[PDB]
Amino acid sequence: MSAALPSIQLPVDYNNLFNEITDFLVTFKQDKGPKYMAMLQKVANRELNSVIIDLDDILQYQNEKFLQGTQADDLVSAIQQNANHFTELFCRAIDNNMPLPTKEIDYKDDVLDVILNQRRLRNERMLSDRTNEIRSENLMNDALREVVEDETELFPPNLTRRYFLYFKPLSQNCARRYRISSKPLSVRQIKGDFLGQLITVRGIITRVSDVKPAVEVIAYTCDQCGYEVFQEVNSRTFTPLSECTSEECSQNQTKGQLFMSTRASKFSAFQECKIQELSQQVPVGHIPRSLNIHVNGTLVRSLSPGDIVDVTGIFLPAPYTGFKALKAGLLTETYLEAQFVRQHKKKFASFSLTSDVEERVMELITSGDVYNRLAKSIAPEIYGNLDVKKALLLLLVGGVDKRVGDGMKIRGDINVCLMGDPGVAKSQLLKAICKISPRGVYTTGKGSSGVGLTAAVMKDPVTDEMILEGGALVLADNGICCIDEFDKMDESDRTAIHEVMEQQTISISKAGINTTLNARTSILAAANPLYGRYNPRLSPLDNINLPAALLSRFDILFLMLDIPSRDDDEKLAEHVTYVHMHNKQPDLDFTPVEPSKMREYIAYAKTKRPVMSEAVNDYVVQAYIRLRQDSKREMDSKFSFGQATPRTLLGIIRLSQALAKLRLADMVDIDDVEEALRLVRVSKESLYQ
Amino acid sequence: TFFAPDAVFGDRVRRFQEFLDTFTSYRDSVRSIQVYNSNNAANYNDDQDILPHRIIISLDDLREFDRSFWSGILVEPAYFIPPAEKALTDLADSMDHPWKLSFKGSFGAHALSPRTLTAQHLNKLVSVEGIVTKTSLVRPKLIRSVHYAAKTGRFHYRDYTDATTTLTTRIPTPAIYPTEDTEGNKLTTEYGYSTFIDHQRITVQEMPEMAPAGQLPRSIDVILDDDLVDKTKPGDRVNVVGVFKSLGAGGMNQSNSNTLIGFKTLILGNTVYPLHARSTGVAARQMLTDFDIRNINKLSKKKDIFDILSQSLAPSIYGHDHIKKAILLMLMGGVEKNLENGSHLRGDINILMVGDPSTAKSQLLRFVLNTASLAIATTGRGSSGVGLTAAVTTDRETGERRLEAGAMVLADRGVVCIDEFDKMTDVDRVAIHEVMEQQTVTIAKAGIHTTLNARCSVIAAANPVFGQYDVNRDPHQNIALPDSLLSRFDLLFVVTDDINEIRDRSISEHVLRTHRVTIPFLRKYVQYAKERVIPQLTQEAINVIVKNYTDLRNDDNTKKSPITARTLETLIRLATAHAKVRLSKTVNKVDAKVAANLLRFALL
DNA sequence: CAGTCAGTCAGTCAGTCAGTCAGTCAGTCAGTCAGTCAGTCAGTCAGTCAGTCAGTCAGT
DNA sequence: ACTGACTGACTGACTGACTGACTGACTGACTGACTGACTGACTGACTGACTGACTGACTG
Ligand SMILES: Nc1ncnc2c1ncn2[C@@H]1O[C@H](COP(=O)(O)OP(=O)(O)O)[C@@H](O)[C@H]1O
Ligand SMILES: Nc1ncnc2c1ncn2[C@@H]1O[C@H](COP(=O)(O)OP(=O)(O)O)[C@@H](O)[C@H]1O
Repeated sequence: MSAALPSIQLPVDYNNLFNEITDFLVTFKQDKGPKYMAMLQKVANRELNSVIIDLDDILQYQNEKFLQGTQADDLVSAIQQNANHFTELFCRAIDNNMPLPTKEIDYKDDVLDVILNQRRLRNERMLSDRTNEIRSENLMNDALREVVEDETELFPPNLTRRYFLYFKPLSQNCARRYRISSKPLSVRQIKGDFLGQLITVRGIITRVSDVKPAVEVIAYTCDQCGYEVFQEVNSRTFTPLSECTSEECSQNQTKGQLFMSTRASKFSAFQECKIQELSQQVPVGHIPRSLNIHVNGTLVRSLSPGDIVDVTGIFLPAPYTGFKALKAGLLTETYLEAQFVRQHKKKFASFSLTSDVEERVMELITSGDVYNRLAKSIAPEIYGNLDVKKALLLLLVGGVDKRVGDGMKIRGDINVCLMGDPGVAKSQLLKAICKISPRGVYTTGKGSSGVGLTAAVMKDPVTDEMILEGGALVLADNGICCIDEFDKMDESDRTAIHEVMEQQTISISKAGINTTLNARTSILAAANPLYGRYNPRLSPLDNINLPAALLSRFDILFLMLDIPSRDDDEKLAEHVTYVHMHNKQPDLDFTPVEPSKMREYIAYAKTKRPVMSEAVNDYVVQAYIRLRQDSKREMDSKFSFGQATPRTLLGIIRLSQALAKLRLADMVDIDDVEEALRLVRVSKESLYQ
Repeated sequence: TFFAPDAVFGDRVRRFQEFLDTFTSYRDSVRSIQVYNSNNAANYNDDQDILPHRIIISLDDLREFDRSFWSGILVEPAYFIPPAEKALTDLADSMDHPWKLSFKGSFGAHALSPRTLTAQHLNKLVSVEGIVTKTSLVRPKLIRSVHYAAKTGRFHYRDYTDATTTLTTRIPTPAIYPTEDTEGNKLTTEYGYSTFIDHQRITVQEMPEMAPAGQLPRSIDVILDDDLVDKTKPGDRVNVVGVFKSLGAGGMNQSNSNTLIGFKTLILGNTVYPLHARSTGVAARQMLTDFDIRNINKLSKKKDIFDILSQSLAPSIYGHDHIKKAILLMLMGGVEKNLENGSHLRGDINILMVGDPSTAKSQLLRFVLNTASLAIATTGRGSSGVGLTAAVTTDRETGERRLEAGAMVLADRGVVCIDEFDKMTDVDRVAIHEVMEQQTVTIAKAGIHTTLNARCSVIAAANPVFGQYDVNRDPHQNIALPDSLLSRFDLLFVVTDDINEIRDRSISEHVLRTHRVTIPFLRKYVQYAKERVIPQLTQEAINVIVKNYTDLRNDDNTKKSPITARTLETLIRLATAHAKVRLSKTVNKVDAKVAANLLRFALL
């Protein structure tokens, strides 16, 4: 119609793009036979649910067709400009061809399979009945097919699907090889002129909610006519309906009445979260913003709170404005749909493959002297203190927990303090190791309140209700919780830490909580001595503001002295000035291991569980008789530290079991336990000079 | 023809055409914008295989061009702005779109604060300044739809308008978001081709430095537009020039009315300028003509300029050269080196004065508060929320917690001038321990655990413990804030009150003649010294600070206390800053000599 | 005579619940408005009569 | 054989009852509107608990 709602032409065609997308779907040989008959046959064999259609095979197909002749119609930019029509267009391009019968149905499979099977079979018999009727009423056969295909109501192919479909953006590598769709943007950068494209962000996830079902189509029954009246729901709120809308309970006097059912609808998981700004890509005087994300389908349960993530998705509107008196029409309030999630700091132990990984791991293993090299590698940009780095590698490894069938549980973990002041560069190690380990939270002294690092209760928006929002310690479990300035903590926080020293437990009896939440954390602390520093006139624990019970809960305690000495100063000055002169320290003859390959090594190392033996029983027992024997013949408040509790015995077996894993051997030997006794006797007792 | 417009509109368009072709700088500005976007488009269309559209017009010229057009704009602007915009789009289309204007002034005795705004100034052109609070969120607005049809394969089209459009009125016609054209076919919509244009509204309170004694404040609200989104963070000081429109039907429509007085008011557009304050907001917009950089190059190559600029910050203060040298070395600030895959290393300098009363220790910090840029002064208290944000947000639209920056976040790249440093309690001194080396502020209160950034520089001036006893008993706790706080600070200037007779003379005629090189050149020296260029350290300066540092340990560990590696790092920082002063590129032995002497006088 | 420990007030923080303001609503009732009608008024069209002319007959 | 006297037929003017348009009050109807509050989250003042800083008073 002209003159009201007029027309426009544009260069974009939807005619040959469908044909080209069919040709791409069939003939692609690069990755036995073709690529998508294998994966799509795997889908129809009912062992898979998602389909990843990348944006690299399309571009390589365009350079191949561009060099063969003829000219190929530009399709990649056509996806990148619109990116919403192509899921439905692409998916009805898939459904013409599918290798159906490749395996008979199992009996015990599922319920969604058997529902879609009965819909398909009933659809066939309905389609064959009418051509068994009209064909016997005469009076090439394409015409009779066109007769039957338009006098029969069917289940539409939007409902018999079983899978989902997800894109995947293109690298800088493939765009560099042949010469945009994924430039990593920030949340300030998203102008309001990207609505519809396919973009990429990065930030820290905060406040990820629960997973609860949301409806897509609703299936009623009519009870008299016998139909099944569907209804699609697009909006936030819907409304139920009344008497009927069929073609038999309509045009009659006596309409029926319909009521719903839940084993014939179609559900989908649903979960929303928020991205905060990364706080490194901000201007000078500003505050981090936020931007919502919906998540549908298979991609759910991959957004853990407190991470660094690279979400790529398309960017739609969703209608709302705020107060009614502020509206000007037709303000829209955007969100970000999710398509494919790629994390930095990949989390152990969510990996299985080993074959390609050994090409990098076996280089470190065949490099020779793996252990002291890795001990050199953690935070190389300081000088000195090889023993502290040596112990903190054993913090990052950890292990091994043990259930004894009661079931009372033992740890399983190491707890390390640091002492001395001020210029021994202790904060650099805390930022360092709370940057190497995934799931690592760095909290200062004050700082967090008592309710900041325990959980709290708050009302939840749209999904309901009353979830316990976690604190710092509940966030970082099975990780490392660095702590600055341990002396300035409020005393309630001290009892919280002492409750973490017994395993698993924080207990709350406040105004709305009776729970016992879990925490499997590891604690590294850094306490300062009494003012000013290190008087050998003053006794131990005189210059320490902490009770010796808390000294007993730490199996490993350190102290970093500060004594002026002539010889080390030139090495230290050449070290530091050698890096302000440049940006890399080590030379002659060493290279630092990159941290990603190191996390691959340590992440590989935690799947061993070594087993002790009988000679190490004798050696551990006799060494404990030594330490117990000489530790209690002093009994004074002197530089000696009494009284070598059996937590040192459990801690030294636990350090032996930790050192045995880096040999990757299940071969607990005497160099193991001898190394552990070396770190015990050298660990403390450094205050002699 | 839209409405086949009158010959009046032709008269305004022709006259403003004649003015715009009279003075010919504006044609060159349009040429600059057009060429810049052209060559940017050539880079984005040639290698891989932005600027807005508004011209700043000053109201100087129209007073000497036409009195009619001058006093025409400042009385009834809904009759005179759309013709001039039409003629400017005519010129810009003819030389090679909206093409709005600015009207930078010089305004006509409409310089009024929003205390005295209403209401006989209504529907004129008004300039308003004040504080910005409580800026809302940015939302996109829809203008043009595009629909794909099925199955005939034709796109479609629709427009939308509002009341916050161009400044006239129009008989309104709403229009349903379309679906199911004639004849009956499903219209599946699209995105990516349908346009969108941003929208944001902020409110303005009058100035507290201009306000009356104590009364409630009264405030108005401003709507912004496409190319004016996100200029002003809340807390700035903002000049707004716009049109004081009054839209809405004020309860005269339906009888037995509530909302007793209608006719809500606002301001449209147009040209939000942020301006300099005494304590918040950057002043780095200061102009640098070629005459000025030619003069900087003229004075740049002498051999006494550190001793000239030493005695420049004291026009009326006797003595204390080494303090002045330390303050210039603070204002240059060193260089910031961030490592690869590690943590950065700190760049600036932190200074504590301590000494007897009546020693011009408080007079100096106001002078550093004036000459620098982004100075923020905190005296005494303090708690709560200097180093933090306190998170007190009660956002009305939805349950959400925002942050409201204190004094430490807001003074980024700046100078914090704290007075009476002993009166601070230790609970805030925890936050000063967090700022002065870690350079980050972690807040995990209720809440949202964050890690923002703040990298300020600190000057303090504390009193002695009891009396003026700065030399009498011992240096061991005449100050008594032990001990890490003594180590974080780089320099410890210890100022005494010696009595003499020649000193009484030299003080006397100075103070007497005061009652009866220039700084607005000096800050233009400073910012050009700051942005260009960073130096690198060279081989000639390592051995001086190595020998000097082993000297200071082996002997100053026999004299005084304490010495850490932080002294070595501050030696490197003062070397780099004194290299920045002479506008060089490399590092000479001269720098290590000067910084060595400053640390000798500072410690001994 | 000086350090210290413990008691003690004070400021600040989290929990508590009663007003408060915005959004929705159904019933009814009233205010206007349109459909009803009735009376008016001019135009118009069929019946009816009178005049005039052509045909026809009779008289010279 | 022609002419006047009479005669039917046509044709024009007169007569009135029908026909079509026009526009002021009367009342149902129908839809605003506001009164019927109701609901529900949210916000703002009240109040106790606690932890830190000050100072007497105790002890080396
Ligand atoms: N061995 C060393 N190598 C390099 N830098 C050092 C070394 N020892 C001390 N430093 C310097 O001393 C500083 C120590 O400060 P930091 O570790 O941030 O907190 P803290 O003072 O509490 O240890 C670091 O900034 C570092 O530059
Ligand atoms: N060297 C000096 N030359 C000139 N004026 C001085 C000098 N020293 C002190 N003053 C005077 O001292 C006053 C400032 O006192 P100040 O020492 O800053 O305060 P406070 O010690 O309380 O911080 C000024 O008015 C100034 O006139």
